[PDB]
Order: sequence, then C-alpha cells, then structure tokens
Amino acid sequence: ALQKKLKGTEDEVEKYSESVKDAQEKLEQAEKKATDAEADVASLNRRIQLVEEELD
Amino acid sequence: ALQKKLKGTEDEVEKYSESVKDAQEKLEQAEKKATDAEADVASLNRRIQLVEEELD
Amino acid sequence: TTALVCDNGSGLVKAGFAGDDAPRAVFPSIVGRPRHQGVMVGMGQKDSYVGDEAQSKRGILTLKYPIEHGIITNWDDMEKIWHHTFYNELRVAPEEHPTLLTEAPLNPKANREKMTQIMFETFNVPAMYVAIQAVLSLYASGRTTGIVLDSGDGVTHNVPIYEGYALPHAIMRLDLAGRDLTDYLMKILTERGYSFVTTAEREIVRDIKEKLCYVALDFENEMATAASSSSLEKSYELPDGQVITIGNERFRCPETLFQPSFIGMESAGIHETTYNSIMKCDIDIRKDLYANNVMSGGTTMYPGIADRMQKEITALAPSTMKIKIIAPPERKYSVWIGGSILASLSTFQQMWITKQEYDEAGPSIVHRKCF
Ligand SMILES: Nc1ncnc2c1ncn2[C@@H]1O[C@H](COP(=O)(O)OP(=O)(O)O)[C@@H](O)[C@H]1O
Repeated sequence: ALQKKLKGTEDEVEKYSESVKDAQEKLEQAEKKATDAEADVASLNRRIQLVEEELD
Repeated sequence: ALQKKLKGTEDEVEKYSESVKDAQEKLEQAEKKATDAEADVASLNRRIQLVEEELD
Repeated sequence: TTALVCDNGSGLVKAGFAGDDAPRAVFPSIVGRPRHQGVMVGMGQKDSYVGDEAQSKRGILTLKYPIEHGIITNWDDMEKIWHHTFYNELRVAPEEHPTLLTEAPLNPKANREKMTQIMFETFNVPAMYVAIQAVLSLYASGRTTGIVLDSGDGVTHNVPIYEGYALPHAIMRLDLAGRDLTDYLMKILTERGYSFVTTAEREIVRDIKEKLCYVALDFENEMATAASSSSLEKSYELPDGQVITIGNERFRCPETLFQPSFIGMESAGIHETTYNSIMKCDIDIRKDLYANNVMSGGTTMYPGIADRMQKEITALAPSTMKIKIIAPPERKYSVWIGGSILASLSTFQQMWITKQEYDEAGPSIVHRKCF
C-alpha cells in the first residue's frame, strides 16, 4: 500500500525526459547556427584580409 | 517488492534533473557565444564595400 | 646524438629533427622531368627536379608521385626524394643519425623490407625504425586510448587503441584519400566548362580544393540551398588570371568521404567505417573510444568535417554514449609531432635497429619484433 511514490516518481521521470528532450534539442539547434556564424567569421576574415591586401 | 524499482526511479529522477540542468547551462552558454560571435561577424563584415570602392 | 624523423606519406614529405616542435622541411613528394627538349645550350638544365623545385617548374615538367597508396612504386624516385631531403632540406650527413620512418597499416611486407634495406645500404644510417602513422598521431594528441582516424593524401585508416594496446583485428584501412578527392573535383569541374588534365594543373585543382571546399552539415539542405540562392559561389584566380567560380562543387567534392559511391567505390563512408571499427572492439572499451575520436592528416582539415562527423557517428551510436571528436588545429602534422616525441624518449633508445644487427640478420629483421 505504498505505490503513491511509485506513480509520482514515474511521472517525475516522464517529465524529466520531456524537459531534457526540449532542452538538448534547442541546444543543438543553437549550436548549429553557432557553427554557422563560425563559418561566417572564418570566411569574412579571409575575405576582408584579401581585399585589404588588394587595397594595400 | 516494487519499492526497489521506486528507489532506482528516484535515483534516475536525480540524475535526469541533473541532465536538465546541464542542458540549460549549455543552452545559455550557446546563446552567449551567439551574442559574441554575432557582434564579431557584424562588426567585421559590413565594411567590405569600403575597401571595395576605395580600390575601385 | 640527434635523431631524424622523416614522415614520407603521399603528397607531402615532412622531415625534421627529433625533439623539435614542428618539422623543419615540408615539400611536395614529387619528381618532375622535362617533357620538351630545350634549346638554349649552356643552360645546364638538370634532368630531374624534385620537391619545391619541381613544384615551381611545373609548367614544363611531368610530375610523378612515387607513392601511390601508402606504398612505394618507383624506388628510384623515392631514393631521389630521400637523398634530396637529407642533403638539401636538412643538410645533414645521415651517417650518424638514427632515422624514424612511418608507414600505413596493412602495407606490402616488401615495402618496409626494401625501405630498410635501402636506408642501410645507400644512405648507411647507424640505425632506423618504422612506426605506424596512427600510433604516432595518437602520441601527439597526448592520449593513450581512442580510435585515431588518420586520412592523409593516399590512404585512410582507423586504428583503435586502448591503454596503449592496439587491436589489430579491428584496424580498418580504406584507399580513399585526398588524391581521389582531387581527381573527383577535376572531373566534376568539367560540367562548368573548366578542364584540367595536365599533371601540372592537378596541383592547381588541389589548391582550389584546399582553399574553397568544405563539408556540408546536411547534404540535401545545402544542395537545395545552392540551387535556390547563390550565396555559396566563390571565385578563384588561376595562375594566369581568368578567374573561375565554383558553387555546388565546394561541398560536392569532400562529400565523397561520406558517400564513396560518387567515385564508384563500394565501401562504406568514413563515419560508417569508424563505427564498424568501434563495434569490432570489445564491449567494455567502446565508451572511451566513442569519447576519444582523434583526427589527423591533411584530408581531415576541411571546414566543418568534425561537425558532420560527429552528427553521423552520433546517429549511428546509441543515445546514451557521449560522442567527441579531437580535432586539434595543427592536426596535419600530428604524425610528425608524435614521431618526434617518441624518438626523443630513452625507453625507446633500445628499439632501434642497429646496422650491425641488420648486417647480422638481413632485411627480414624488420618484421621481426625489432619492429
Ligand atoms: N586545408 C586543407 N583543406 C583540405 N584538404 C587539404 C588541406 N591541406 C591539405 N589537404 C590535403 O591533404 C593532403 C596532405 O595530407 P598529408 O597528411 O600531408 O598526407 P600524407 O600524410 O600522405 O603526407 C594533400 O594532398 C591535400 O590534398
């Protein structure tokens, strides 16, 4: 007659799975655009530098 | 009986909440790197046309 | 006294002294020969250039890489390469210097045999040793466990190592590397109208690949994007002006490493061969290997390769193991760095093959645990 904690902790685990799902999902969603901006800067650095030498 | 599965369920509740915390931390750090990388890219990319027209 | 570390490889010879921090001499491992006749007497034109000399005289030569896929096919040009390295790049008498040589796994036995024989007869070194490129590349990374994915210019191999033990039954070698990517790029550059066929201009194509190409995180999305917009087109000026522009090709080319079918090969992609090599190891060590993917070799230097690699191998692996990819920013020289580290040791100073020993036991000594 002590199953209330069973139910409550099962639901705890379910909602924790939901939370980690959402969190890590949006997490990698962020890092995708992060590495996108990394390619952006790595590209435009080169571009600015070469056009700068052209200016020199 | 089921009390021991309840024990393990509480333990996994703990470690899953910990995963949620790590997820939020990496989320916030991702947004921080987002702001910083965006500042850098924007500061360094809007000027190509300057060197361009000058050498032009 | 000082030891030498000559990492031959295909495409790029990189040599230097043991204990240093970076190879002193680095130059393309090619041997050129003029293909016209020459008319100005008194020019004293030599008959065979080599290294950067040939790379500069490209316009009138025919270049021949003497190492096809990790294996040496033209021994005379390889001897020229070694001689030039010693006597001009390092400018050192090899008479009093133990030298460290590298080779890929699963090579012809006669390769290392004849290599040792030449090193002892022609150059007459005091001692030598042949090491596996992947082990050295692991040394340089300061690790002691983890699959190492070395992908040079000629060959690509995975070697899983744990606690300093190698699992040879899971070493997976694959013959797709930078040279094949260069050729595939030469091919698909036709469909824009650009035609490079000369062995000279294969080098131009290699430069284009080293500069512009990159790996796409999602191939289909990038394809559709390049279709829609034009934000991916980048230009490039050839050695005589006539700037060219390439679009889709930038990520079409290195995508081959993940879909070898593009060049008509049947083997699985890089990510998949890595995952298989993992699965062939004992279950108890798979998590560490998942955590310690190492990457070396110039071909692993594409922008974005580590991210795509991680995504794919994550898709293949379970969702509870943690996937990491150790891609240092100088990984192109990790083999030479690890070689210098190992040669500098003293616990290693008794693993050399002394010339006396070889004279006593013949070139078969190599395969013998005097490795
Ligand atoms: N920045 C780069 N981007 C893409 N590919 C590169 C880059 N630099 C070198 N490569 C490729 O890697 C090869 C050099 O790799 P390397 O490790 O020297 O091979 P090896 O070990 O056989 O000498 C070259 O043939 C070149 O095609």
